[PDB]
Amino acid sequence: NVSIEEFTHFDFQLVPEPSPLDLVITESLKNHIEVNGVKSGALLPLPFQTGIGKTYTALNFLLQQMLEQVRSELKEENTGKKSKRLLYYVTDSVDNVVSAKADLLKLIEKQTVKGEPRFTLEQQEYLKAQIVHLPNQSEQLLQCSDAVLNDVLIGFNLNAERDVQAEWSAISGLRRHASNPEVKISLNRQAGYFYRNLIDRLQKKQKGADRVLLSGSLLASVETLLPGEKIRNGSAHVAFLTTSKFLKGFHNTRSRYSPLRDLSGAVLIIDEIDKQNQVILSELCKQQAQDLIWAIRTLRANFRDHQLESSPRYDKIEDLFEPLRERLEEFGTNWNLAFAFNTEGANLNERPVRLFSDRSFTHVSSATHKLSLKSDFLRRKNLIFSDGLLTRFVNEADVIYQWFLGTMRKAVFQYWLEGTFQEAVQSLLTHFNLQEFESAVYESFDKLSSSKSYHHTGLKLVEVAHNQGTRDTVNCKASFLNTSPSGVLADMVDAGAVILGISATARADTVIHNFDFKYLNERLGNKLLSLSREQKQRVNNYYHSRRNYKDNGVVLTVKYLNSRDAFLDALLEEYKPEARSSHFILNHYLGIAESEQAFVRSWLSKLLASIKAFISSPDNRYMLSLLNRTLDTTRQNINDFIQFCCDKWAKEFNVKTKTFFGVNADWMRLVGYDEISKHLNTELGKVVVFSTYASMGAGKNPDYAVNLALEGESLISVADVTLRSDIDSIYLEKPTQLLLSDDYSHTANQLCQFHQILSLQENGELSPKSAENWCRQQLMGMSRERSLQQYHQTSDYQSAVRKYIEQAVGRAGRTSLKRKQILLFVDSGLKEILAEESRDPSLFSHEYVALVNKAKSAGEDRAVRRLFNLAQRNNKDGMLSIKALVHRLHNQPASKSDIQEWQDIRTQLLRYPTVAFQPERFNRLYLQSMTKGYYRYQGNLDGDPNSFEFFDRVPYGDMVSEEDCSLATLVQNQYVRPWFERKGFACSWQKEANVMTPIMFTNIYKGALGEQAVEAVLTAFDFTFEEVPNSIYERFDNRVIFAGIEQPIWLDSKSEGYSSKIALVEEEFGPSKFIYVNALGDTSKPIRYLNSCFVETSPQLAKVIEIPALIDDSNADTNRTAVQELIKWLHHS
DNA sequence: TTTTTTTTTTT
Repeated sequence: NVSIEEFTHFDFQLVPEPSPLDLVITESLKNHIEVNGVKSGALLPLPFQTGIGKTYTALNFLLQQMLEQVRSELKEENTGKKSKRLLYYVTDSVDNVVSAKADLLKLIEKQTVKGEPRFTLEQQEYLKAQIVHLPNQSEQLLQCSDAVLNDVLIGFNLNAERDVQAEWSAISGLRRHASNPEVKISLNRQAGYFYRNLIDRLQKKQKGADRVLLSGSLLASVETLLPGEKIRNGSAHVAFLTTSKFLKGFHNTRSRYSPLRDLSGAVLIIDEIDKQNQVILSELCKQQAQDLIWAIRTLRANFRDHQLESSPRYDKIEDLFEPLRERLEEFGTNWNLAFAFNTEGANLNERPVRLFSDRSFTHVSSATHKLSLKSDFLRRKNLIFSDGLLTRFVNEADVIYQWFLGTMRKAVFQYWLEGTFQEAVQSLLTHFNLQEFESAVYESFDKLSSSKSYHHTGLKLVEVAHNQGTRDTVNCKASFLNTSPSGVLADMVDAGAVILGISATARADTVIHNFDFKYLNERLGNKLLSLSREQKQRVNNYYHSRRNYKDNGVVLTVKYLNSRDAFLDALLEEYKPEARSSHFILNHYLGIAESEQAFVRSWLSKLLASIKAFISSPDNRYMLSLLNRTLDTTRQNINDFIQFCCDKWAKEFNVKTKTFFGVNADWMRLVGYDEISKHLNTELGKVVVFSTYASMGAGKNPDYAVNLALEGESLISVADVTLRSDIDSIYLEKPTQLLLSDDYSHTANQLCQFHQILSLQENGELSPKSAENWCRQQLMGMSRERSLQQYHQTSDYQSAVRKYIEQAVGRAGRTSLKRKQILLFVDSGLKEILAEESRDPSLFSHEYVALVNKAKSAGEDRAVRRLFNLAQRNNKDGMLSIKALVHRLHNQPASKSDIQEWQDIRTQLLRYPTVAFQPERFNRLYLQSMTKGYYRYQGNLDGDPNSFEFFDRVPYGDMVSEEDCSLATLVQNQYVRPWFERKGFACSWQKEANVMTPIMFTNIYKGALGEQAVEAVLTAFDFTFEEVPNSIYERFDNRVIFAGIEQPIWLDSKSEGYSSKIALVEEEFGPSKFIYVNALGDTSKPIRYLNSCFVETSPQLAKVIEIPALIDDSNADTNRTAVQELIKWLHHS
């Protein structure tokens, strides 16, 4: 049993000669400390090519962090404030996790410095005990010996519980042979369930006072059965687990530990970082849907009178719930939640109603009519009938439900960091009689005045259908995405985790196959690290040193292959000489229907051309064909034709060619890939392998062991400082199914499909018009071929294509022994896409540089297109948000938050009409214009927000500029200017890129300017202004009180609607004197006196005075006559 | 119109 004292004389300053990659990581994490501070989290994308020491670099970094923990615990043992810093290595696949853990242990055992072993054997045994691996519960159980499990059963005294013994004995007997695959499946399921039950029980006995003292052999048994217990005990602090397991958490003897809730100080290495976007998304898609009607009715019913203890452990918690209770009661009153809900009229059973919302501005309903919601009081029910109100009810219910979950999170934190979590949740839920929401709270744990983004608002999909078993009651089954994977990653960085994301394509410019790095840059700022120009040059030099193709005479040959229908026809005729025609051959022997013949001829021609060019090559021996489909038994007819062509060219060129059709993932499971390696090692001749992009994923190592007898003189080492070799010829078909679509069960709601459309709209890849059309077509059912057609129009699609190609040649370049000639055969459809690659080539692989250079040899701005789309989106969001805010203000009473939002928006626009940088907390009041300080547009501000256009696409259109609001005239007034300078309002528009959107300029900025000018002039003339109260807010601008007059005065600053207004005001406040005034205009225009009906009358009988101009537009001079005559009219009261 | 194969974990 080793101990920490083994490193007492260990030299922590002796480290191996660091590679430039290690130096780059160390330097970048050093500047992180300087710029962001010690406690700050970070994200460091590392575009390292795999096969040039990526795994060694990551694991060596992991080993260094293990040493610094030992060093700290030696030097600071007397401090007592022990902080066992957690290190994680996560990746998507189980095989890569296990392989990396094995490689770390091997690195510990066999690392040397200066020719001497790095660690003594006791030191090695100490480090290897700090490392833990956390598989799924089934495999965790099946790893354990019967001795260990019997020990933990006896020590916790479950060895007397009949069900436990029966289940364990059944599992052991099943495990006794377990050779058959279905036996393995059954054993897996049984082991998972039994492990769940056993941990549930032992957590029970450890929770109560009957604490079993773990020590020695029993302690080791538990630590083997529960590897997470070592982390809780402080005995281990390095974990190897998958992304799915990381998101779900792992058990110890107390409870389940969620790494996401305790990310402060953690260092997290994520292999294939961009792949984890899709994995995290798949985990977020799997949440359980919830009926909103039932949820809101339960919340309203239980919060009506149930209350908590009023003890010191519940301080300030009821105050967290007080707003939610008020909202629940008002909601239940407005929508009459005493009654249940049902549909009326149109056959709901014929087709259910589906509603989609992004919670901000993209709303789509499957019903062709606008469904409304009526509370019948005779038939006491709420009826959903087709004449909207149903979407309003659903949106409000969703808001209240999410509010309840967020308030529960806040109450859990107020109650307290993670051992207290379960107790807090159970105490709060049991005090309120809300135990039915326990699972929802457990899963859920992980506005114009704010930063708005899809990535932290997500989406909602609501399905309205009849309840199960009833034909007269309807439920609202809602499934949510509360955040995108980018939001989760940014949350981890903000929680304090240092994330080291390693992938050759870590910064691919796609939001479908990678995180949104525009959003991550906005949200993390400079906590999103980036290796610099000099660092990238050093890494490029290091990669060149290890892959010196040019000095060693290795030649990369790239050929783009078009379709070869004539040559394919010749081969087809030779394959079946007695058949009449080639199309007949395809239709009959190959099985290609006439509809698919044009495509199958298109792709089989290029593949066979590549194979012929490979076999005709003299000394190449290893060809990998990467297609989109597996050539297996389901395509056996096509294989035979390919096999015939291979045999023909083998006879013609006198080289035997072994073909490996259908190397599937399950094939590589049952029949290992080393069969190809063994054949290349022992048999003379060429090899052709037929795989797919999805089959040859990360971690599949395709190199083979070199046998110098068979290789000839073709191989040559390219490394400067030095036997295996790799692929020498590759065929790259154009990747096809590039929208994420998992076929299995949890994707039945198509939530992952709306996520992609909303991500593309967020990025600026789609206009809001296209995004909303695509969302509508998705809701009403959509062919994958049509969704894929929609996706193909983006530039995100092309970035994803290049990402797929860049990894294919990266995974096949894993050794330093190369042929004198490497053949790259590319589908011609990739030539246009690869020609458009324009990023910095410093970290590209040599094969990818060759592909791009060949594509460019035969030869639209994306940021501009993004600017147009984002201008439209920022306008549309402001357009819909203002209408909702105005609607809520006009629904009296107006809540405090709505008034605060209105004033905050107006104040922000007044102080900052333009901003130099992209704002954080008011980002969607503005748009980034192509011309600084001004822009043009064209669209109906009262009409459709999708039908807006913008910069030079509309050269003759309405201008948004400082001139068009006459701000310069406004400030030249002698009274307005001191008011503006004291209030901090802008006297002029800065020439900046971000200018306010057309909706803000027309509907808010101009009105705020007018109101501020009026209040500026009148305040200098003994007028006192009071706040309009919430009963009739936004009907009139200001309460006015003048010295010597006690009749209440009402102000409007810019006829039957106005009649409704003046009646509504005088109903509450009695007769009052009203002012209608425009701040700017012609002072020579006569002043009007109107009655309650806006009819001209005598000044003494008039109730409303209309001043056509308060300040002269010609020279900013105050209309003194108007003010004096208004004062005289006030004195006539 | 475009034209598929892969995966983890708890339940």
